[PDB]
Amino acid sequence: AVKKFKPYTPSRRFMTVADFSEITKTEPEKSLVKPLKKTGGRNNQGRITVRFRGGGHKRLYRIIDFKRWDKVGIPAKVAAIEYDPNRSARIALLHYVDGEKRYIIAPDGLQVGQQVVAGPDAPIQVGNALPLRFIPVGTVVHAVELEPKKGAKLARAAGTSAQIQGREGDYVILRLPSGELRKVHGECYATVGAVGNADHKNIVLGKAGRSRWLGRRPHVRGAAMNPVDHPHGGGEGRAPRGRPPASPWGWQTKGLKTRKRRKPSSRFIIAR
Amino acid sequence: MKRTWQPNRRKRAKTHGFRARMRTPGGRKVLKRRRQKGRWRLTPAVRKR
RNA sequence: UGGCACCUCGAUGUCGGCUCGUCGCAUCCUGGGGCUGAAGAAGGUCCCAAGGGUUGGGCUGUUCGCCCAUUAAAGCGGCA
RNA sequence: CGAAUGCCGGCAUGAGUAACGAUAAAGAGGGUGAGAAUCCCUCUCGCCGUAAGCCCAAGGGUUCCUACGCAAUGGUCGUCAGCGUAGGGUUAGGCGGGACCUAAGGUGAAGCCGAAAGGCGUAGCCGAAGGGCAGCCGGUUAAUAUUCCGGCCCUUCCCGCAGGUGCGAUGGGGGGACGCUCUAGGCUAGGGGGACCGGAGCCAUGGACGAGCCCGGCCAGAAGCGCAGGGUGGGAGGUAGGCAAAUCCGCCUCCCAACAAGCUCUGCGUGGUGGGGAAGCCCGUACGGGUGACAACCCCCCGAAGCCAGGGAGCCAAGAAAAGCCUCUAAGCACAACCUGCGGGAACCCGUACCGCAAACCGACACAGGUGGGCGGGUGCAAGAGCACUCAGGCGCGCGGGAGAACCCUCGCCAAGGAACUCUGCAAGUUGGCCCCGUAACUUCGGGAGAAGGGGUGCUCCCUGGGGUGAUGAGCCCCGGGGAGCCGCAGUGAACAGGCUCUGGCGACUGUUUACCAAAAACACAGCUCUCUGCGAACUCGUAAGAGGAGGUAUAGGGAGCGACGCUUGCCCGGUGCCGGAAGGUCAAGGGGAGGGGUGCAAGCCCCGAACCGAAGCCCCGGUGAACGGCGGCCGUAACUAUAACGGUCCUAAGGUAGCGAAAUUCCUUGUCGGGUAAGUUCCGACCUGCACGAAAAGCGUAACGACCGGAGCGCUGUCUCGGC
RNA sequence: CUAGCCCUGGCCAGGGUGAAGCUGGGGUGAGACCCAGUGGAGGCCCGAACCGGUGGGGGAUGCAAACCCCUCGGAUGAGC
RNA sequence: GGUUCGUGGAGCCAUGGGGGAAUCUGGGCGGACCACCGCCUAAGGCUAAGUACUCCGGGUGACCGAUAGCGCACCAGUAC
RNA sequence: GGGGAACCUGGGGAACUGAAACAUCUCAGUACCCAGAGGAGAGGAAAGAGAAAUCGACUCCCUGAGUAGCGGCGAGCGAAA
RNA sequence: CGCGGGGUGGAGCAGCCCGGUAGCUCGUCGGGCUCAUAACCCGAAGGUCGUCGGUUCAAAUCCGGCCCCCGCAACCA
Ligand SMILES: [Mg+2]
Ligand SMILES: [Mg+2]
Ligand SMILES: [Mg+2]
Ligand SMILES: [Mg+2]
Ligand SMILES: [Mg+2]
Ligand SMILES: [Mg+2]
Ligand SMILES: [Mg+2]
Ligand SMILES: [Mg+2]
Ligand SMILES: [Mg+2]
Ligand SMILES: [Mg+2]
Ligand SMILES: [Mg+2]
Ligand SMILES: [Mg+2]
Ligand SMILES: [Mg+2]
Ligand SMILES: [Mg+2]
Ligand SMILES: [Mg+2]
Ligand SMILES: [Mg+2]
Ligand SMILES: [Mg+2]
Ligand SMILES: [Mg+2]
Ligand SMILES: [Mg+2]
Ligand SMILES: [Mg+2]
Ligand SMILES: [Mg+2]
Ligand SMILES: [Mg+2]
Ligand SMILES: [Mg+2]
Ligand SMILES: [Mg+2]
Ligand SMILES: [Mg+2]
Ligand SMILES: [Mg+2]
Ligand SMILES: [Mg+2]
Ligand SMILES: [Mg+2]
Ligand SMILES: [Mg+2]
Ligand SMILES: [Mg+2]
Ligand SMILES: [Mg+2]
Ligand SMILES: [Mg+2]
Ligand SMILES: [Mg+2]
Ligand SMILES: [Mg+2]
Ligand SMILES: [Mg+2]
Ligand SMILES: [Mg+2]
Ligand SMILES: [Mg+2]
Ligand SMILES: [Mg+2]
Ligand SMILES: [Mg+2]
Ligand SMILES: [Mg+2]
Ligand SMILES: [Mg+2]
Ligand SMILES: [Mg+2]
Ligand SMILES: [Mg+2]
Ligand SMILES: [Mg+2]
Ligand SMILES: [Mg+2]
Ligand SMILES: [Mg+2]
Ligand SMILES: [Mg+2]
Ligand SMILES: [Mg+2]
Ligand SMILES: [Mg+2]
Ligand SMILES: [Mg+2]
Ligand SMILES: [Mg+2]
Ligand SMILES: [Mg+2]
Ligand SMILES: [Mg+2]
Ligand SMILES: [Mg+2]
Ligand SMILES: [Mg+2]
Ligand SMILES: [Mg+2]
Ligand SMILES: [Mg+2]
Ligand SMILES: [Mg+2]
Ligand SMILES: [Mg+2]
Ligand SMILES: [Mg+2]
Ligand SMILES: [Mg+2]
Ligand SMILES: [Mg+2]
Ligand SMILES: [Mg+2]
Ligand SMILES: [Mg+2]
Ligand SMILES: [Mg+2]
Ligand SMILES: [Mg+2]
Ligand SMILES: [Mg+2]
Ligand SMILES: [Mg+2]
Ligand SMILES: [Mg+2]
Ligand SMILES: [Mg+2]
Ligand SMILES: [Mg+2]
Ligand SMILES: [Mg+2]
Ligand SMILES: [Mg+2]
Ligand SMILES: [Mg+2]
Ligand SMILES: [Mg+2]
Ligand SMILES: [Mg+2]
Ligand SMILES: [Mg+2]
Ligand SMILES: [Mg+2]
Ligand SMILES: [Mg+2]
Ligand SMILES: [Mg+2]
Ligand SMILES: [Mg+2]
Ligand SMILES: [Mg+2]
Ligand SMILES: [Mg+2]
Ligand SMILES: [Mg+2]
Ligand SMILES: [Mg+2]
Ligand SMILES: [Mg+2]
Ligand SMILES: [Mg+2]
Ligand SMILES: [Mg+2]
Ligand SMILES: [Mg+2]
Ligand SMILES: [Mg+2]
Ligand SMILES: [Mg+2]
Ligand SMILES: [Mg+2]
Ligand SMILES: [Mg+2]
Ligand SMILES: [Mg+2]
Ligand SMILES: [Mg+2]
Ligand SMILES: [Mg+2]
Ligand SMILES: [Mg+2]
Ligand SMILES: [Mg+2]
Ligand SMILES: [Mg+2]
Ligand SMILES: [Mg+2]
Ligand SMILES: [Mg+2]
Ligand SMILES: [Mg+2]
Ligand SMILES: [Mg+2]
Ligand SMILES: [Mg+2]
Ligand SMILES: [Mg+2]
Ligand SMILES: [Mg+2]
Ligand SMILES: [Mg+2]
Ligand SMILES: [Mg+2]
Ligand SMILES: [Mg+2]
Ligand SMILES: [Mg+2]
Ligand SMILES: [Mg+2]
Ligand SMILES: [Mg+2]
Ligand SMILES: [Mg+2]
Ligand SMILES: [Mg+2]
Ligand SMILES: [Mg+2]
Ligand SMILES: [Mg+2]
Ligand SMILES: [Mg+2]
Ligand SMILES: [Mg+2]
Ligand SMILES: [Mg+2]
Ligand SMILES: [Mg+2]
Ligand SMILES: [Mg+2]
Ligand SMILES: [Mg+2]
Ligand SMILES: [Mg+2]
Ligand SMILES: [Mg+2]
Ligand SMILES: [Mg+2]
Ligand SMILES: [Mg+2]
Ligand SMILES: [Mg+2]
Ligand SMILES: [Mg+2]
Ligand SMILES: [Mg+2]
Ligand SMILES: [Mg+2]
Ligand SMILES: [Mg+2]
Ligand SMILES: [Mg+2]
Ligand SMILES: [Mg+2]
Ligand SMILES: [Mg+2]
Ligand SMILES: [Mg+2]
Ligand SMILES: [Mg+2]
Ligand SMILES: [Mg+2]
Ligand SMILES: [Mg+2]
Ligand SMILES: [Mg+2]
Ligand SMILES: [Mg+2]
Ligand SMILES: [Mg+2]
Ligand SMILES: [Mg+2]
Ligand SMILES: [Mg+2]
Ligand SMILES: [Mg+2]
Ligand SMILES: [Mg+2]
Ligand SMILES: [Mg+2]
Ligand SMILES: [Mg+2]
Ligand SMILES: [Mg+2]
Ligand SMILES: [Mg+2]
Ligand SMILES: [Mg+2]
Ligand SMILES: [Mg+2]
Ligand SMILES: [Mg+2]
Ligand SMILES: [Mg+2]
Ligand SMILES: [Mg+2]
Ligand SMILES: [Mg+2]
Ligand SMILES: [Mg+2]
Ligand SMILES: [Mg+2]
Ligand SMILES: [Mg+2]
Ligand SMILES: [Mg+2]
Ligand SMILES: [Mg+2]
Ligand SMILES: [Mg+2]
Ligand SMILES: [Mg+2]
Ligand SMILES: [Mg+2]
Ligand SMILES: [Mg+2]
Ligand SMILES: [Mg+2]
Ligand SMILES: [Mg+2]
Ligand SMILES: [Mg+2]
Ligand SMILES: [Mg+2]
Ligand SMILES: [Mg+2]
Ligand SMILES: [Mg+2]
Ligand SMILES: [Mg+2]
Ligand SMILES: [Mg+2]
Ligand SMILES: [Mg+2]
Ligand SMILES: [Mg+2]
Ligand SMILES: [Mg+2]
Ligand SMILES: [Mg+2]
Ligand SMILES: [Mg+2]
Ligand SMILES: [Mg+2]
Ligand SMILES: [Mg+2]
Ligand SMILES: [Mg+2]
Ligand SMILES: [Mg+2]
Ligand SMILES: [Mg+2]
Ligand SMILES: [Mg+2]
Ligand SMILES: [Mg+2]
Ligand SMILES: [Mg+2]
Ligand SMILES: [Mg+2]
Ligand SMILES: [Mg+2]
Ligand SMILES: [Mg+2]
Ligand SMILES: [Mg+2]
Ligand SMILES: [Mg+2]
Ligand SMILES: [Mg+2]
Ligand SMILES: [Mg+2]
Ligand SMILES: [Mg+2]
Ligand SMILES: [Mg+2]
Ligand SMILES: [Mg+2]
Ligand SMILES: [Mg+2]
Ligand SMILES: [Mg+2]
Ligand SMILES: [Mg+2]
Ligand SMILES: [Mg+2]
Ligand SMILES: [Mg+2]
Ligand SMILES: [Mg+2]
Ligand SMILES: [Mg+2]
Ligand SMILES: [Mg+2]
Ligand SMILES: [Mg+2]
Ligand SMILES: [Mg+2]
Ligand SMILES: [Mg+2]
Ligand SMILES: [Mg+2]
Ligand SMILES: [Mg+2]
Ligand SMILES: [Mg+2]
Ligand SMILES: [Mg+2]
Ligand SMILES: [Mg+2]
Ligand SMILES: [Mg+2]
Ligand SMILES: [Mg+2]
Ligand SMILES: [Mg+2]
Ligand SMILES: [Mg+2]
Ligand SMILES: [Mg+2]
Ligand SMILES: [Mg+2]
Ligand SMILES: [Mg+2]
Ligand SMILES: [Mg+2]
Ligand SMILES: [Mg+2]
Ligand SMILES: [Mg+2]
Ligand SMILES: [Mg+2]
Ligand SMILES: [Mg+2]
Ligand SMILES: [Mg+2]
Ligand SMILES: [Mg+2]
Ligand SMILES: [Mg+2]
Ligand SMILES: [Mg+2]
Ligand SMILES: [Mg+2]
Ligand SMILES: [Mg+2]
Ligand SMILES: [Mg+2]
Ligand SMILES: [Mg+2]
Ligand SMILES: [Mg+2]
Ligand SMILES: [Mg+2]
Ligand SMILES: [Mg+2]
Ligand SMILES: [Mg+2]
Ligand SMILES: [Mg+2]
Ligand SMILES: [Mg+2]
Ligand SMILES: [Mg+2]
Ligand SMILES: [Mg+2]
Ligand SMILES: [Mg+2]
Ligand SMILES: [Mg+2]
Ligand SMILES: [Mg+2]
Ligand SMILES: [Mg+2]
Ligand SMILES: [Mg+2]
Ligand SMILES: [Mg+2]
Ligand SMILES: [Mg+2]
Ligand SMILES: [Mg+2]
Ligand SMILES: [Mg+2]
Ligand SMILES: [Mg+2]
Ligand SMILES: [Mg+2]
Ligand SMILES: [Mg+2]
Ligand SMILES: [Mg+2]
Ligand SMILES: [Mg+2]
Ligand SMILES: [Mg+2]
Ligand SMILES: [Mg+2]
Ligand SMILES: [Mg+2]
Ligand SMILES: [Mg+2]
Ligand SMILES: [Mg+2]
Ligand SMILES: [Mg+2]
Ligand SMILES: [Mg+2]
Ligand SMILES: [Mg+2]
Ligand SMILES: [Mg+2]
Ligand SMILES: [Mg+2]
Ligand SMILES: [Mg+2]
Ligand SMILES: [Mg+2]
Ligand SMILES: [Mg+2]
Ligand SMILES: [Mg+2]
Ligand SMILES: [Mg+2]
Ligand SMILES: [Mg+2]
Ligand SMILES: [Mg+2]
Ligand SMILES: [Mg+2]
């Protein structure tokens, strides 16, 4: 869902925040499996390289499990569901019999106390992780490895979900959240389900302020700056682009494709 | 009318310090001429404890 | 309103208003006066004559101008 | 050398002129001294008091104290000084740093990269107002004191003796550990009272020897006690995780315990014991010393934003690390070793003066500026760190004396009128606190509201209802209600405290901005669309290494434009851009050599060079507008005129839809009608021949907001008539 | 100095409005919903410190190479 | 890239890339190239002297003489 | 391992100016940066020069020569035997 | 009063640049079709190519002045 607020103040008239029903019982994180001092700062050694980043609430990183193939077989009871402030999606804190606890980017439908596991064996069911190729062609899964043993990467952004279309020799075809069709190695694990909190997309920040809470600094439009500063700037009294819309740097911003052609990654993909 | 000069020992010993000049290849050259020139102070005077 | 560009570009601050005026007469008024398509009363026009007067408002940055309300009259123009 | 607004130096002119640095204010009698408004003293007077007063940090560095002095520095004087000379003065295991820890960031064995300088970078190291860690009250000096001394109380190290125990790591684990807003229960600093306790004294001018006036009624403190509250389940089995191992943590299962009790740890009382302790009077340069005292040191009431504290509740934007400290076991060692008692020794380096919202710091000056933290009393005003007065404390600002013109500044008042002032009611007024009536359109239901506009507000006596601390009564504090009555011109009696309506433009809104002429209708902004990006992402910085993106992964990242919200966002891809086109034309090195040439007696050695195979780009075919952009001319027609729904004809890629419209866009133009005014180039409503509006360089609206810009009116006024004191 | 961001600390008197949630009542087949009360939200409101710097006046060889006075803006936040 | 040589008929000496021998009847040079005729032995290394400079010491001057001469004749690279 | 006024070799390497504009060219391989060398450094016994069947390691001075040449054949630059 | 385009039968365009002929659509006029009109079919007529001069053997067409119509310009002042 999502809560709305009675307009007892502007900037509240439209604000809405994700409710935390399935936020189980939590608030504080497990101080072992995470957290980690999270190095905040909006640029590389020296200069800034990603404009409009800075300030905004403190944060402790949650070292979450991205390769479940580690503990094959060893199962786990889902202890609870926590709020992680570093990712759209919610996370699950689970207790393995092994005695080791880990956090798992939590899927939708996942219930506390319920159980799960990883490995070829594993049953096709919400939360269990299997090598792609042992998954029922046509069953949506999330958290997906790209190249075997190289960790999880596709679908893990709340409501995100990949889907098996078929398989060829080694690979299985997948439709990532981008509609794009791609082939991935059978060995790559993927954990069945489909992430959760598919509502995130429906929060309305409401006020300029909240965008700073998240840590997003005000964004200056090009058509506001001066020639020296940007390709879109000058003469004023407002003004149309006067040239194909460009970036601060000079490349066309609407249209101009940027994926480099001669890439090895192709030969494995078929359109977006 | 807060001005340009707001004294700060550390800031000063750390910025124009003797060890500072040595660290950089440009720092060295400063001293080098400061010596050649015959200055009584190679680095700025600023103490502590 | 312009033309010329003669002193001033090691600087001669430009509209308008306010303040303070002072000069001119090609007199708006008040004084004389000739004429008159001047019965009277009003005027018209032209000749002497500034001595002194030459209102308050609405609209506009305005100067000008259009109005409101009066007046004996509600002058025009020079003084960077 | 006369000139270069020449260069260096000197000395003039203005000029005995402007000034002498906040309008907080001075006056007198003594002192001293060659000489004093200006220095010491005393008595009056005035100013600061959420200070113009105390304590701390930075910075400054001897400016501290004292004895001599006054040429110069002090915007005057100087017998004074923060000035000259000289001499003293800054005393720790417990306070702050270092012999402890880690943050961002530095540096940096490996290892990576660079023409050289040099750039990265794992572990470690450095790095702090953050963590950790053992002290309070008094007395003392001219000047230092949680350091010196007194009383009381702690901390580690080494050795020794007695007693427990598998002891032991830089490794495992636990803890340290953490947000914001609102809060409870107790305490404390702190304060107000007192019919009670202790006090030198006073009855003054009409009155009072009175439960009168006035001063003061505490502070520190181990053990044990209490009184608050913080912490934490004990067992037994297993065990494949915590990268060795564990008897430890972490998991399963079963016993007991279970909004607790128990063991712990703080704070607060009390505590052996120690210390202080006014007024006033007397000496007295200074500004301390006695006396008061064998001082008393008790009772209430108010009470923290501070303590118990890792306490609790709610919320989302979801809130450091490392050591100390416990515990678990490794190599080791088990005569070691730790742990606990108790003794005895050992306990370093640096800072410590003084100014410190300022005459000793940053502003060239004893510069009306700027500077982080804590304490900051009392009464009153509804509250308060506000305002007025005043404690303690500290000041009258380092030129004065007279006068009583113009003129300037700052301030007060005003007849009648009231904005007639002016670009504009600019400025100044008006209004202003709190309690109670009572409030419209419009609205996104919140708002508009403190709308507007009203009345009350002082003091005296009576009656009476509730709170808190005692106990359910007394007193002491804190919230009310009703009833009579007094006095003034006036009762938030002074000081702090909105002028108010109507209607337009722009931007939705709180925010940002040209530090030193613009705060805005500009920027930002939630939100909307477009486009790139499948992850060694795209983009950005970088020669590279590497890094930001991101320990992110399409409900996410980057780029662009518009810019809450409502209703909408027409038509045109001809030219340009970007996307898609395994065909064609063109196309460079290169491949290939038809064939020609220079040389040699030749084998040869050397040069050229046409077919034809040869990319991307371009040409060519298509697409695409919240991609750059564009979105017609001329004639003719209807029951009077007028217009023109209709037509004819050129022209295009297509020929501006809705909606608005003399507008932030209208030249002619003070367009023409209405409305407001006695009068209206502006203003509001209309109309449209829109010089030259128009749909995300968005279009038209829009409740609410604007120190934004425009037009009315009410109130009130020296803005003005018209000045005056 | 000034701009931004990263690490670690600190600061914001006193008033006012009163959201969601709760609790009870009402209502219904069960609801939504409607009341009170409790509750404490918010780039909410009045207003000191604090951060600003709106309008006017003074200052213009200044107290000052941007200052003073009255008057205004924000003031738990995109806060200092 | 160097040489006078900036493509020029562009050689010679260096090379970054590519291809890639030979051992003296081997191999480079004589300004495209070839043939004669000459010259010289590349792909390892070292080597006095004559040459340059003058912080330092000394000698002289049709050199300066305290605004000159070094910025400093003076406790100056100081004070500021 | 670092220093030393200049001098020296090497690794890099400008611009104003000149061309009475400017772009090749010039200013210049100059300024400056970097590394190294020492009282010097560099170079040095020939796969040299060049027309004489000639010279005979390198370095430095004078000539040759502002010649030969180079060159928007402009400005100007400029050898060796 | 700068610079550019233009003015062709009743309407609106082409012809002109590379001088010798003036073409197109509509309308106009006659005939047809229909009871009739429009539509439709057949046929026809219709223009000093602004105007005054000039170049040539010859001008709409090439040159110059005048006039009128449209587009852009009129700025620092
Ligand atoms: Mg938490
Ligand atoms: Mg940790
Ligand atoms: Mg750096
Ligand atoms: Mg913040
Ligand atoms: Mg954004
Ligand atoms: Mg923007
Ligand atoms: Mg701009
Ligand atoms: Mg820049
Ligand atoms: Mg540009
Ligand atoms: Mg532009
Ligand atoms: Mg414009
Ligand atoms: Mg698609
Ligand atoms: Mg300065
Ligand atoms: Mg600093
Ligand atoms: Mg004239
Ligand atoms: Mg002039
Ligand atoms: Mg002059
Ligand atoms: Mg002058
Ligand atoms: Mg004037
Ligand atoms: Mg006359
Ligand atoms: Mg007469
Ligand atoms: Mg008048
Ligand atoms: Mg007006
Ligand atoms: Mg006059
Ligand atoms: Mg002369
Ligand atoms: Mg004078
Ligand atoms: Mg005078
Ligand atoms: Mg002065
Ligand atoms: Mg004077
Ligand atoms: Mg003074
Ligand atoms: Mg006196
Ligand atoms: Mg005296
Ligand atoms: Mg005085
Ligand atoms: Mg005194
Ligand atoms: Mg006395
Ligand atoms: Mg007070
Ligand atoms: Mg304060
Ligand atoms: Mg003062
Ligand atoms: Mg200090
Ligand atoms: Mg000083
Ligand atoms: Mg001294
Ligand atoms: Mg003394
Ligand atoms: Mg003395
Ligand atoms: Mg003196
Ligand atoms: Mg003085
Ligand atoms: Mg002075
Ligand atoms: Mg003096
Ligand atoms: Mg003093
Ligand atoms: Mg002294
Ligand atoms: Mg001690
Ligand atoms: Mg201290
Ligand atoms: Mg030691
Ligand atoms: Mg030591
Ligand atoms: Mg250590
Ligand atoms: Mg250390
Ligand atoms: Mg670190
Ligand atoms: Mg190193
Ligand atoms: Mg480094
Ligand atoms: Mg360390
Ligand atoms: Mg702490
Ligand atoms: Mg600390
Ligand atoms: Mg410690
Ligand atoms: Mg300590
Ligand atoms: Mg204690
Ligand atoms: Mg002292
Ligand atoms: Mg003491
Ligand atoms: Mg002691
Ligand atoms: Mg102890
Ligand atoms: Mg023992
Ligand atoms: Mg034992
Ligand atoms: Mg043990
Ligand atoms: Mg053992
Ligand atoms: Mg250990
Ligand atoms: Mg230990
Ligand atoms: Mg540990
Ligand atoms: Mg919490
Ligand atoms: Mg409490
Ligand atoms: Mg007390
Ligand atoms: Mg008390
Ligand atoms: Mg009190
Ligand atoms: Mg009292
Ligand atoms: Mg008392
Ligand atoms: Mg008391
Ligand atoms: Mg009493
Ligand atoms: Mg009593
Ligand atoms: Mg008594
Ligand atoms: Mg007594
Ligand atoms: Mg008594
Ligand atoms: Mg007695
Ligand atoms: Mg007595
Ligand atoms: Mg007595
Ligand atoms: Mg008496
Ligand atoms: Mg008393
Ligand atoms: Mg008393
Ligand atoms: Mg006490
Ligand atoms: Mg006590
Ligand atoms: Mg247990
Ligand atoms: Mg066991
Ligand atoms: Mg184990
Ligand atoms: Mg193990
Ligand atoms: Mg307990
Ligand atoms: Mg206790
Ligand atoms: Mg205690
Ligand atoms: Mg006790
Ligand atoms: Mg005692
Ligand atoms: Mg006493
Ligand atoms: Mg005493
Ligand atoms: Mg005496
Ligand atoms: Mg005395
Ligand atoms: Mg005594
Ligand atoms: Mg006694
Ligand atoms: Mg309390
Ligand atoms: Mg508090
Ligand atoms: Mg509290
Ligand atoms: Mg606490
Ligand atoms: Mg808590
Ligand atoms: Mg508790
Ligand atoms: Mg062993
Ligand atoms: Mg022992
Ligand atoms: Mg012991
Ligand atoms: Mg002991
Ligand atoms: Mg000791
Ligand atoms: Mg001290
Ligand atoms: Mg001290
Ligand atoms: Mg002082
Ligand atoms: Mg002090
Ligand atoms: Mg201050
Ligand atoms: Mg302070
Ligand atoms: Mg002070
Ligand atoms: Mg003084
Ligand atoms: Mg000073
Ligand atoms: Mg002073
Ligand atoms: Mg001052
Ligand atoms: Mg000063
Ligand atoms: Mg400040
Ligand atoms: Mg301050
Ligand atoms: Mg207080
Ligand atoms: Mg009292
Ligand atoms: Mg007070
Ligand atoms: Mg009262
Ligand atoms: Mg009050
Ligand atoms: Mg005050
Ligand atoms: Mg006051
Ligand atoms: Mg009193
Ligand atoms: Mg006093
Ligand atoms: Mg003071
Ligand atoms: Mg005094
Ligand atoms: Mg004064
Ligand atoms: Mg003073
Ligand atoms: Mg009076
Ligand atoms: Mg009054
Ligand atoms: Mg009056
Ligand atoms: Mg009156
Ligand atoms: Mg009036
Ligand atoms: Mg009136
Ligand atoms: Mg008026
Ligand atoms: Mg007026
Ligand atoms: Mg007027
Ligand atoms: Mg107005
Ligand atoms: Mg005003
Ligand atoms: Mg009033
Ligand atoms: Mg009033
Ligand atoms: Mg209402
Ligand atoms: Mg009212
Ligand atoms: Mg009232
Ligand atoms: Mg009274
Ligand atoms: Mg009764
Ligand atoms: Mg009562
Ligand atoms: Mg009672
Ligand atoms: Mg109480
Ligand atoms: Mg009562
Ligand atoms: Mg009566
Ligand atoms: Mg009365
Ligand atoms: Mg009354
Ligand atoms: Mg009052
Ligand atoms: Mg009132
Ligand atoms: Mg009052
Ligand atoms: Mg007031
Ligand atoms: Mg108010
Ligand atoms: Mg408005
Ligand atoms: Mg308007
Ligand atoms: Mg705005
Ligand atoms: Mg709008
Ligand atoms: Mg701006
Ligand atoms: Mg500002
Ligand atoms: Mg400004
Ligand atoms: Mg301003
Ligand atoms: Mg503003
Ligand atoms: Mg929108
Ligand atoms: Mg790059
Ligand atoms: Mg974006
Ligand atoms: Mg996007
Ligand atoms: Mg915009
Ligand atoms: Mg807009
Ligand atoms: Mg197009
Ligand atoms: Mg296109
Ligand atoms: Mg196309
Ligand atoms: Mg293409
Ligand atoms: Mg070829
Ligand atoms: Mg070829
Ligand atoms: Mg042949
Ligand atoms: Mg032949
Ligand atoms: Mg040959
Ligand atoms: Mg191609
Ligand atoms: Mg072509
Ligand atoms: Mg248009
Ligand atoms: Mg119109
Ligand atoms: Mg109008
Ligand atoms: Mg209008
Ligand atoms: Mg208007
Ligand atoms: Mg009218
Ligand atoms: Mg009016
Ligand atoms: Mg009208
Ligand atoms: Mg527009
Ligand atoms: Mg437009
Ligand atoms: Mg459109
Ligand atoms: Mg558009
Ligand atoms: Mg509009
Ligand atoms: Mg509006
Ligand atoms: Mg605002
Ligand atoms: Mg600042
Ligand atoms: Mg800024
Ligand atoms: Mg901070
Ligand atoms: Mg409420
Ligand atoms: Mg029910
Ligand atoms: Mg309610
Ligand atoms: Mg409620
Ligand atoms: Mg409450
Ligand atoms: Mg607020
Ligand atoms: Mg406000
Ligand atoms: Mg204020
Ligand atoms: Mg404070
Ligand atoms: Mg101001
Ligand atoms: Mg002024
Ligand atoms: Mg003036
Ligand atoms: Mg306000
Ligand atoms: Mg406020
Ligand atoms: Mg050439
Ligand atoms: Mg060359
Ligand atoms: Mg050859
Ligand atoms: Mg090669
Ligand atoms: Mg041979
Ligand atoms: Mg060769
Ligand atoms: Mg060769
Ligand atoms: Mg030859
Ligand atoms: Mg040879
Ligand atoms: Mg050899
Ligand atoms: Mg040698
Ligand atoms: Mg010599
Ligand atoms: Mg000699
Ligand atoms: Mg001489
Ligand atoms: Mg000299
Ligand atoms: Mg010398
Ligand atoms: Mg000498
Ligand atoms: Mg060296
Ligand atoms: Mg070189
Ligand atoms: Mg140049
Ligand atoms: Mg040139
Ligand atoms: Mg030029
Ligand atoms: Mg050259
Ligand atoms: Mg040598
Ligand atoms: Mg030789
Ligand atoms: Mg030359
Ligand atoms: Mg002309
Ligand atoms: Mg015609
Ligand atoms: Mg016919
Ligand atoms: Mg017919
Ligand atoms: Mg003809
Ligand atoms: Mg002819
Ligand atoms: Mg211009
Ligand atoms: Mg202009």
